[PDB]
Formats: sequence, structure tokens, C-alpha cells
Amino acid sequence: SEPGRNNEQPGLCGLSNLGNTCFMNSAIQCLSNTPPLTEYFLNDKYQEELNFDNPLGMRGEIAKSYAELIKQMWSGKFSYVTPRAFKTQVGRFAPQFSGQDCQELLAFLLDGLHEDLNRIRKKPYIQLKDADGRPDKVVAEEAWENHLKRNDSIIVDIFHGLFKSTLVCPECAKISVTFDPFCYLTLPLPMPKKPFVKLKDCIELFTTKEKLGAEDPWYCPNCKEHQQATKKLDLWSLPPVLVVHLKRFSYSRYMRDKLDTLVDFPINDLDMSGCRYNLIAVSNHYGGMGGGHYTAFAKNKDDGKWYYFDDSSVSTASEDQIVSKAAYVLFYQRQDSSG
Amino acid sequence: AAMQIFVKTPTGKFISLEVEPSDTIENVKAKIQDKEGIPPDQQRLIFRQTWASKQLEDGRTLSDYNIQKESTLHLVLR
Ligand SMILES: [Ca+2]
Ligand SMILES: [Ca+2]
Ligand SMILES: [Ca+2]
Ligand code: NA
Ligand code: NA
Ligand SMILES: [Zn+2]
Repeated sequence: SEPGRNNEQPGLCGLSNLGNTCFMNSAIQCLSNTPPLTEYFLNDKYQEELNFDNPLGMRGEIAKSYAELIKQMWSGKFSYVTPRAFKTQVGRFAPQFSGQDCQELLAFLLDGLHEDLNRIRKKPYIQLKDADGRPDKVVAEEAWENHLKRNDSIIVDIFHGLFKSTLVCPECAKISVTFDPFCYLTLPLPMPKKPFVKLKDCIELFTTKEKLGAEDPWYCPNCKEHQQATKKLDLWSLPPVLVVHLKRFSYSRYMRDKLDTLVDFPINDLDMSGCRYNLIAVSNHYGGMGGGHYTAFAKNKDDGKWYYFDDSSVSTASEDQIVSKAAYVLFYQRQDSSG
Repeated sequence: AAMQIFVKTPTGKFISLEVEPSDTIENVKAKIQDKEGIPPDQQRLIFRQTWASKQLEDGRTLSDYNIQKESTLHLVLR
């Protein structure tokens, strides 16, 4: 009677390709299988928190249409749905995704869901500060409180962490320490390409002091100029769901290839800064002439099994298949306790 | 209240602007026009933060985006 309408297990629901929209379907499958987020929408907790006047929001329309899509995908009435209504809202508020990169769409959805659900209805303007010699715990706590005074949402709760940023001016040697929120991490891969690297090594690269490129200088207040400072990041506070983007497109564009390193990432028990994480979803990218193709692996919250989502098709998967060179964005969920 | 912010042009040049947190994005685009001659309808302003890359829209203020003294905005032609 209706293509796609079939009584199915909730969440085991594909997404039709609308014409080069697999970058979007792959992202949606990762977010759909982030259990604190999907449960928040299915239990209608979002209705009370929609923020229609947020000057940085999308009038609540991104959260509303995302919630309606999630409710379809988890209704049990579909083997796939066509996310036209959601795609229309995305194109309306982010026209760069019309006629792409899975990570950039993810960044936009995390931003748009946050503002559409931001509990702060009248945001104070806040002058942010650096450490000024105060202990790290004091400055981090102040930074998180300043963040929360303007940004308080289910997205902050689930996805937002903190790192410590140390910038050193090469000319006056001034050191500036700030604590800066994030909602995902982009990890570099070794250059030149290695055939195999553990995820922990890419995290180590991420927290390695690096001189800022001449294309991204940092204003030094002492020198009163933009300088190629070095920047050192330390992961300070990690969120319940950590989104880890592998920077595979590290080549200069004329090479027309990507870093196909086998990045070995844990299925279970990725340990970082005293936290233990388990994988819940992977966005894959396969190389191809027209920007390639995106798919996803995800663990279903209701049966604990892994599945493979290729646009409209959903199939069983095994975790032994998941670590491959196609892995591009990893979703990790913090374990409640350990040991 | 007055403060200095910077705009990085597509060339890589840093423009210096004198602003207040209450200034509108349209007014910021006008100040960019005054100095670079780029019409505001062609200006795309991005505020790159560690947790968001927000496109600045007409009808909001610098304050709406928590733009700080000596912040840098990226200007894209589009
Ligand atoms: Ca889980
Ligand atoms: Ca474990
Ligand atoms: Ca395993
Ligand atoms: Na840059
Ligand atoms: Na003016
Ligand atoms: Zn300096």
C-alpha cells in the first residue's frame, strides 16, 4: 500500500537518498542511535524546551522537524522513510547543504538543535576571561558556568565538553590559558600516511603543541598584532557522548585522495582522561568520483545488536566488520562506572 | 563599551573595526563596506568558536553572538 511502510523493529529504519544526501542520512543515523538524545525526543521532553525566540536559533523548526523524523524512524511502522521535510528545513537554515561533508552537517545539526532547545531565553552578554594565574579547576569551573549562562540544553548536556587551550606568542612569549567548550573533536592522522595507527595516537597528535598556521593567527594583546602562536590543547572535561571526527581529508586538494590509514579504534573501552567510552555508531565514507558515498554502523538501543544503514537499506552487522578504512566519524558513549 | 574587533578578508588582510556589543550585524557590514568597499549584500560573516561556527545574520547584535573585544570575524564573499 505504501513504499517504505512496513511493520518493523523501531529504529531499524532507513532513509531514502534525495540526490547526494547520503552525507545527511549517515549523520542522522548516528544521532538517531545516540540513546539519550532519541529518548529525549520520543518521550516528548523537547516540547517544553523549544526556544522560538532564540536569536541564534531556527525558530524551533530544526528541533521540531528532527523530532518528527526521529518519531517516524522509531515508530515501528517503516523500513525506510524519505526525510524531505527535514531536508527542506536544513536547506532553509543552512543553504550550503543544497544541490557534502558528513561532519559539517553534523556540526550544523548539533548547533541548531542546541539553540532550538536552549533553556536560556534571555542570554546575558559575558566577557570571557583567561586564567590570569588562577588554578585550572577555578578557571575551568568559571568557564563552564559562563558557558551555561548562555548555553543550557539537552545538546550541551549530552555532547559538550571542555578543553584547556594554552597559547604562546612567539614574539613576546606571553602565555594565555583559556578553557573552551566543544561539541565534537577533529583528530589529525599521521602525515606522511602510515598504514596503521591506533586511535590513541591520533588523540596524542590532537593534544600535541602545534604552531598555528600562518592562515590562522591569534591576536596577541601584548604585541597588538596577530601572531603565529603555538596552541596546546588538553582534554579537560569529556561529554557523555563524544563525537570523534577522523581528519581523513588531510591531502591538498589536487591529490584527489584521502588518508586511507587503518585507524584502529576501540569497539569497547576507549579510555581518555579518566573516562571510559564504548562505541555506539560510526559514519563511514567510501571514496568515489562525485565526493563518494556515506553509510553508517550503529548499535540499536533496544536489542544491543549492530546494524548497517545504507540510505534506505538496513541490515544486520557484526562489530568485527566495523574497524575499516571507511570509518570517518565515531560516536562514543561514556560508561556509567568502571571497576 | 566601545571595543575593537577584527575581520579577516578573503585575501587574509585583517580589518580593524571600532564597535560596541549593541551594534547590529547590518551596521558591522556597513562598517566593512566603509573600509573595503564590499557591498553588505555580498558579505558573509562567520564567527569561528571552539564549539560552533555561526553565520552572523541581520537583525541580531554582536552581543547576541557573544563577540568579544579583539575577536576575529571571517569574511567570505557570497
Ligand atoms: Ca548505549
Ligand atoms: Ca567495558
Ligand atoms: Ca569487538
Ligand atoms: Na585557518
Ligand atoms: Na556606517
Ligand atoms: Zn606577543
